[PDB]
Amino acid sequence: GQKIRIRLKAYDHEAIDASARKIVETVVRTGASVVGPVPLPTEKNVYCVIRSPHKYKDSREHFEMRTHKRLIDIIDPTPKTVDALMRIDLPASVDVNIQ
Amino acid sequence: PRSLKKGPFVDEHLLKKVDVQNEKNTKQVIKTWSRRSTIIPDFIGHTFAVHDGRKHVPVFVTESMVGHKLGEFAPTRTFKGHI
Amino acid sequence: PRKGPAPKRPLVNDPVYGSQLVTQLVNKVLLKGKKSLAERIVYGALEQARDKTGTDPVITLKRALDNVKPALEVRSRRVGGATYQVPVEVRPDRSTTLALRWLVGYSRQRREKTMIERLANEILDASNGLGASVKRREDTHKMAEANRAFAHYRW
Amino acid sequence: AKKALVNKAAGKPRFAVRAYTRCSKCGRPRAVYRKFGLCRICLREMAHAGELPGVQKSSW
Amino acid sequence: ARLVGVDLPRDKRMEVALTYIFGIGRTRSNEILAATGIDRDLRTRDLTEEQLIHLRDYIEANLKVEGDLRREVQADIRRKIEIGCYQGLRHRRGMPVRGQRTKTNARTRKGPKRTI
Amino acid sequence: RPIQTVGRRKEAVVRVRLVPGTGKFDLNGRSLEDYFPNKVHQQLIKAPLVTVDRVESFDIFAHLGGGGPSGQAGALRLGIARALILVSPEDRPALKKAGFLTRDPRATERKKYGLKKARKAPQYSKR
RNA sequence: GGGGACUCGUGAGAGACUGCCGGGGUCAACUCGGAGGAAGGUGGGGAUGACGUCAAGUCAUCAUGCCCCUUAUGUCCAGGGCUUCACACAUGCUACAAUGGCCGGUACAAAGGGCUGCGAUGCCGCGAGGUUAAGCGAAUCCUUAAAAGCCGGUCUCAGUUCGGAUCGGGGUCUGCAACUCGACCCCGUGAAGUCGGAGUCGCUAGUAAUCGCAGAUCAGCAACGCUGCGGUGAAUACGUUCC
Ligand SMILES: [Mg+2]
Ligand SMILES: [Mg+2]
Ligand SMILES: [Mg+2]
Ligand SMILES: [Mg+2]
Ligand SMILES: [Mg+2]
Ligand SMILES: [Mg+2]
Ligand SMILES: [Mg+2]
Ligand SMILES: [Mg+2]
Ligand SMILES: [Mg+2]
Ligand SMILES: [Mg+2]
Ligand SMILES: [Mg+2]
Ligand SMILES: [Mg+2]
Ligand SMILES: [Mg+2]
Ligand SMILES: [Mg+2]
Ligand SMILES: [Mg+2]
Ligand SMILES: [Mg+2]
Ligand SMILES: [Zn+2]
Repeated sequence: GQKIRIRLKAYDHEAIDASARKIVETVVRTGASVVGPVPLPTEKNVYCVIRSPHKYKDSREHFEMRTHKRLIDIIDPTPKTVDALMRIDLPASVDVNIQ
Repeated sequence: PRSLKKGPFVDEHLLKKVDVQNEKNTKQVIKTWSRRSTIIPDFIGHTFAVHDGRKHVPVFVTESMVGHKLGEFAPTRTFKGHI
Repeated sequence: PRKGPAPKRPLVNDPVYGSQLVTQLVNKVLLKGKKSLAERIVYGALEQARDKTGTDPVITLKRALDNVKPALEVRSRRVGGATYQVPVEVRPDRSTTLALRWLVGYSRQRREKTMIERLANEILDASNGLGASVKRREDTHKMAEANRAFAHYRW
Repeated sequence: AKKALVNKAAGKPRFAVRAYTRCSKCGRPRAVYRKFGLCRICLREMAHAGELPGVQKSSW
Repeated sequence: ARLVGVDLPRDKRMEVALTYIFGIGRTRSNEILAATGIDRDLRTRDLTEEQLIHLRDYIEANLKVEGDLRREVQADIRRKIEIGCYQGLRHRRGMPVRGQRTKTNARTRKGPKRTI
Repeated sequence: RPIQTVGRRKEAVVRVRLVPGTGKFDLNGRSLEDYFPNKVHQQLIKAPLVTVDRVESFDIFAHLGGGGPSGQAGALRLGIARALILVSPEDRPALKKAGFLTRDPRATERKKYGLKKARKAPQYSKR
C-alpha cells in the first residue's frame, strides 16, 4: 500500500534537507510514489546559566538547542525499493526512523 | 509511616529489643538512636535512652505520649536566653 | 527630554457619546488596565447625571470642566537663599488634564458608596460651582494671584 | 570536589533515594543539568568550544 | 435571638449569623441550614421561634460549640505541656510550634518589638 | 471568486471571507454583539466601513483565533480593510489616510535577565 | 472521503537605501516637511564589553606555585546541626476592601514538558487524592479548565461575608524515614492591619500597573525566588534653572 513512514531529525539546519532532497532522490529512481519533504515545527530547549563561577547572579547566558524535523513521506513499500531505502549512508548528524 | 494505609512506623531493630523484654517482663533501658520511631502501646512503662545529638536522654512512656514520635522528648537545640 | 518635545497620542472618539472628552475621562479613571471597568463607571455616572437634570450629560460635563480649569498655576523656583512661586499661564490642553484629574481625584475620597454615585455627584456639583474640585480652582487662583510681584521671572 | 565523594556518587548507595548527581567533568554537587550531566560551568565552556552538538548561543 | 447562648447579631442574613457561634464557620453554616430547611437568604430578625427550635437541637446532636469546644481546645494545649514533648516546651515560651521561622518573624506568637 | 484576506494584530490571526450581502457579522459562528460585547471594540470593527460608506453591504464571516479579544478586534479591522481593496481599487487612498492598512507592530517586549519585567528594575538601595 | 483556496508550519528569496520630491547648507556632510509603502530615517528588541581601572570577586567549579597534615587536617557510618532568636537591616509576597468580597453562568492565549514517564475515560471520596486503563517518545496523545474579562445574584461601609497570621483536630501523597524540619487537603480558630514618620525606588509605549500559564534544579519540597510566556492596557514630558 502506502506504509513506509520516515522520520528524519537533525540538530542543524542545511544538513537535513539536503539529506531529504538529494539522498531520498534515490527512491523515485526505483519507481516509487513520493509525497515530498513536509516541514514540521522546530523544537527548542533553552538553558540559562550564570556566567561567573561565584556570586554574580545578574550576569547570565542563554544557550538553546534546536531540532529540525522533515520528510514524513508515505512511499510505496515495494520489496525492490525497501532494500535500496536503507543502503545509503546518511550523515552522522541525521537521525532516521522507519516506522 | 504517616499515612494510615501503610500503618505506623517503628524501626525493626527497636521492636526486637522490647519483645525480648515483653516476653520475660523486665524494664531495662534501651539505648537507641531511632528518633524517627512512633511510640506504640507496647512501649508503655518501658524507658528509653534516646540520642539527641550529643548524649542519650531518658524518656518514660506513660500512656498519653502514645501517638508521638520518640524524638520529641529529647530536645536537640539549646537556648537559655540572650541575656 | 534634552532633545525637545515628544509626540502626544491621539484619542479615538467615544462610541456611546460622540466626544473625545469622554474618552479622556475614562483614561483618568482607568486603574490596572481595567478599561471596560473604567468605561462602565464613566458611562454609568453620565447616565445618572441625566437622571437628575434631564439635560444631555456631556453638556453638563463641559459645564463641569469650565468651572475647574485653572488659568494660573503656581510653579516653584529658587533664586538665592530663598524660594518662591512664580505664577505662569496654563496652556489649554494642560488645563483640560489638570481639571480632569481633580474631578476623578476629589471624587475617589467622596462620601457615597459606589464610584458611580461618587463621580456623578462631583460632576453635578462642579457644573454648579459647589464641589471640592471647584474649591481647588480658586485655591490655585488665590495662591497665584497673591504672587503677582514674582511674575517677571518666567524662564 | 573531594575524590571520595565523586566515587561514592558513582556507586550504588543504600536507600536508593540517597542517590544524587554530580558533574561528569569536575564532580560538582550543585547546578547539574540532567540532559547533559554537566554543571553550569562545564556546560558553558563546552558549548563555546562546539564540543556538544546542537547547542549554541540563543538570541531572540 | 439567642441560639446556644450566643446572641446573634440582629438584622443580618442567616448564612453569616450562624458563623458568630464559636465552632461554626461557613461550611457548617451551609449544613445547619440544609438539614433544617431554613433558607440562606433570610434575615435573623424575620426568624421564627418554631424555626429556632429546629436548629437549637441539631447542634448538640452533631456539633461542638462554646464552652465544651473551648475547653477541649485548651485541654489539648494543656496535654502537650505536662508530657514534655517538643510542642509543649514550645507552647510554654510563646514561640511558634509548627516548625516556623523564628529569626526574622513570628511576631504573632511573640508580641511587638522589644527593641533591645 | 472568493475574497480571501488576513489581518493580524498581536497574536490574533483572523481570516476574513468578505461576501456581498445585507450586512451581517457571524464571527466564528457567533454574531458581533454575541462575540464582542463591548461598544468600543464594535466601533473599530466597522470603522473601515463607515469611511467607505458600505456598512449596509458585505456580510462577512471570519475565523477568529489566537491572542486575546482586544487583539482579535484589531486584527479583524486589518482584515476588513485589506478585503475592501479586493472589491474596490478606488477606496485605497481613503483607508490609507485614516491608517487602516498599517499592521501596527507593537509586540510584548521580552523579559530581560536581571530585571523584574521587560523594563522594570528592582529596588536600587545604594547602601 | 477529499481539497491546495485561506491560515499555519519552514525552506529559499523580495523589501528601507536619505532611494524619490520640496525648502534650508560651501554646491558638502547633514537637517526640516512630504509622496509611496507592512515599515522612514538606527522600524522594535536581542547577541556583541576597545585600551584599562578597582592588589574588586573566586585556592570551595576546575587548574596551579609555595606552605602545612599523614594512627589524621585522610576516610566510612549513625544521630544532630546548617531551619536557633532579647533584636537590627535588606529583597519580596498577601493585605488594609465596594474600580471590592462571595455564589451561579459563559468567552478569548502564548511559549514550554512527557518512558524510573504524561494518565484521558470510568469509578470511590466534601477535598488533597485513590483505583482502573485508553492513547502517546508526540504539530497526532496527555499536560490543558488560562486568569483578569463579560452577564446575573447577594453583601451595604462594618475591623465586616475585608484580612487569613497563629493555634486545636482530622487526613492524603512522596520517601527506608516527614520529631527536630516537607508540601497539600478538610473542619474549627479569626491576630496585626483602616494606606504607612524622616526617608527612598522603578518606569517615556505595547512601557508602567495588573492577570494568569510554563520551564530548569527536583523522589518530594520552604517556588512568594529565578529564567521565560502571553492577556488587558494607561498618565505624562513646558523644559534645562536646580539634584
Ligand atoms: Mg535528591
Ligand atoms: Mg508582561
Ligand atoms: Mg544589591
Ligand atoms: Mg555593534
Ligand atoms: Mg583583595
Ligand atoms: Mg575575600
Ligand atoms: Mg589545596
Ligand atoms: Mg551523616
Ligand atoms: Mg543558610
Ligand atoms: Mg474572605
Ligand atoms: Mg466566576
Ligand atoms: Mg465525585
Ligand atoms: Mg459583578
Ligand atoms: Mg487594631
Ligand atoms: Mg473600610
Ligand atoms: Mg519539581
Ligand atoms: Zn563541572
